[PDB]
Amino acid sequence: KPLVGTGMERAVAVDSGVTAVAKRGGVVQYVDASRIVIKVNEDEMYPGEAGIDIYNLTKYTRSNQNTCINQMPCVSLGEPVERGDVLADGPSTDLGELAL
Amino acid sequence: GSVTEFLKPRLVDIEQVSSTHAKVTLEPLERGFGHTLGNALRRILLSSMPGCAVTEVEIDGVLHEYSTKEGVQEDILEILLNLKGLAVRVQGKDEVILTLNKSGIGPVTAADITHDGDVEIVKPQHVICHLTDENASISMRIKVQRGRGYVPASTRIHSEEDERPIGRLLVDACYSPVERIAYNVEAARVEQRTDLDKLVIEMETNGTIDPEEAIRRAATILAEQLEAFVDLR
Amino acid sequence: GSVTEFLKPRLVDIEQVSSTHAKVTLEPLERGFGHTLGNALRRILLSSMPGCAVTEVEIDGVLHEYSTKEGVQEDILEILLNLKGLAVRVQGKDEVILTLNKSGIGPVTAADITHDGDVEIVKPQHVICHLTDENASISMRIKVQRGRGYVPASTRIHSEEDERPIGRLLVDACYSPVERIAYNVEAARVEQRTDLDKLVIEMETNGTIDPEEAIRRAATILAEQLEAFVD
Amino acid sequence: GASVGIDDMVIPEKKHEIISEAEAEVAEIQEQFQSGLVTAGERYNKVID
Amino acid sequence: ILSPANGEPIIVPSQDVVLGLYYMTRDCVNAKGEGMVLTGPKEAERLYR
Amino acid sequence: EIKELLKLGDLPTSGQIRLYDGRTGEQFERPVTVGYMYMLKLNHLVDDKM
Repeated sequence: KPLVGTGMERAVAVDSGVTAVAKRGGVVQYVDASRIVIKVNEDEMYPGEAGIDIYNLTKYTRSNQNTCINQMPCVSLGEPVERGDVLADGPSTDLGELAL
Repeated sequence: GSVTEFLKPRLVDIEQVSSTHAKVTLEPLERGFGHTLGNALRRILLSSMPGCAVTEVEIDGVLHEYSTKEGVQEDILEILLNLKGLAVRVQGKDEVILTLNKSGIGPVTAADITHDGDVEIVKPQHVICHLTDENASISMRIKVQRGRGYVPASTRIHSEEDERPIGRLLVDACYSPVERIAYNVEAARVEQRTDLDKLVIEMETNGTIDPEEAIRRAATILAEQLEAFVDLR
Repeated sequence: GSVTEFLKPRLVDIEQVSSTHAKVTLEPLERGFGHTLGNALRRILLSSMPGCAVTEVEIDGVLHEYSTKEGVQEDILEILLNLKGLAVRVQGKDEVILTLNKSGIGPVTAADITHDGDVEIVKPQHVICHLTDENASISMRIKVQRGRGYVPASTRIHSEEDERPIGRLLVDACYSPVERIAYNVEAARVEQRTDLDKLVIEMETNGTIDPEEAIRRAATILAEQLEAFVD
Repeated sequence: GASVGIDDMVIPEKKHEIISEAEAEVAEIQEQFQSGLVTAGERYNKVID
Repeated sequence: ILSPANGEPIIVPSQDVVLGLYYMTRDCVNAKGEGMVLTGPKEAERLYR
Repeated sequence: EIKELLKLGDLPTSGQIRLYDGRTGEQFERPVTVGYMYMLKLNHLVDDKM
């Protein structure tokens, strides 16, 4: 992360699709380098639904400029999350902040 | 008479602030001898100190280090990077194979490495990886050697006489065991010369080398190098 | 291969453009070792080599540094410069007084110094002063002592109790018999790796000792200092 | 070992008073133009000068 | 060594050499060792080093 | 504000400290401006240009 920043890094990282943003709040039922399974909260759960969200991170995929696209999980097992919270940092991203 | 002769410097005491930080005190010294000897020792210690480092890593379930394993929170590349910073002390040989076996939820650290008689772990609780799946078993084979300086992968892969089987990941070796050296020359009160000086060297290392042994090795290396100038054809 | 073994400079050559000026080239050396060796040798040669040099000058008829003597056309400071430029080799004693007295038209050389039988003059033809007056006599005493390093007269102005009588002018030290010591590190190419350093050392002694002898003495001094941590 | 620092570029202590007097003169010229004594072009040239 | 366009020299120090020479060839007022007399450039180099 | 933040830690308020030459060890004549700066690596690889 940049030691001296402007505070716009979080907005750029969140708005861009490189990072993984939780759709609904809940707890991290299962965390892994490849996939993340999060159990949504009771209130946010739709009727007649299992109640889990699966995010499949893209690992070591080529870009248009022959670079590497890597997503690393940023949450631990059992850590509660809310809507709009970053789950996995994308390329050049540190804890939801742009890291060029 | 007195001007022709020189006083003999000597190590007076060794201070061990922590397992890594240490202080070495040398006295007595002349006016300008300290600023020369301490600088030479600092330059020698930063580059020419032998130490042990990890070279090759073998994982049963991993073909190439650019992939991922089920049950581990970090990538194989992250695991290799963590293993690069591992500090071990090996005596009697320069080639040791260690086996790590772990299973169950929780962090996997250097304490899980099987303990042998020769190789010892300076930092037992050095975090290596994390297992986030109950039914996840991780087995690793770690190859450690002894050397000097920093040897990148590009120079080491030059020796391709024997083909490396797929799954033997190569990591950069940082054999240097000394991270920070800071010398300071101040006044010393011995007898009533009122002109002697003493040198204090603060050493910040990985804990795999004795500061006295490091100082002795550096002095021996400098003496061996200066033998050529002493001879002078 | 082994961590204990180290590269040593086997190509060692000496070029002698003169009896005083010499250049020693050593190759190859470990990466960065040449800089440490050159710096240590330069510092030892500059401020750690014992030698004999003039400490103070007593002049008859002149009582202050800014005073002027009609007999000698050159000023007092020029005479002091010429006297301090002389190199004297002294053995068997530390401090020695040399009395000189010349009364004649022409230059004054170091060969006119009274031979005490112990000290030696490397350059008897060194010019000391020039006097134009016919009936003029230049007589003085030179105190030469053995010490180490450079001790400028500003630092030696303390403890004036030994120089209380007037006429004892302080002169620059120049005890160390090393002038124009330079070290340079260049790239050396042997086998595959060429990060090794080649060291070039330029020396210009005052004539008392050979530059190679002075380098050997400095290396011996460093080894004797470092013997405390050996094996 | 020359280097550039934030305090190396010293700012004169009399700059603020020069700016204050210049802006006071500018305001006086503007109010005089508002009085109609000096046209727009002349007051603009005077302000520039 | 000389530019054919005008004849002026083309090999001139630009950024760091001129700064080093300017710093070296500068005179202070109360610098260390001021007022002494040296026998030549070699003595000056020995003193500075 | 920057000076106050520097004074909060054990650092000089001027922002310039005194270093020593690595090769020689002699003191630097003047203090230099040393700090932490964000550096970016451009997409111009030298091995891709030869």
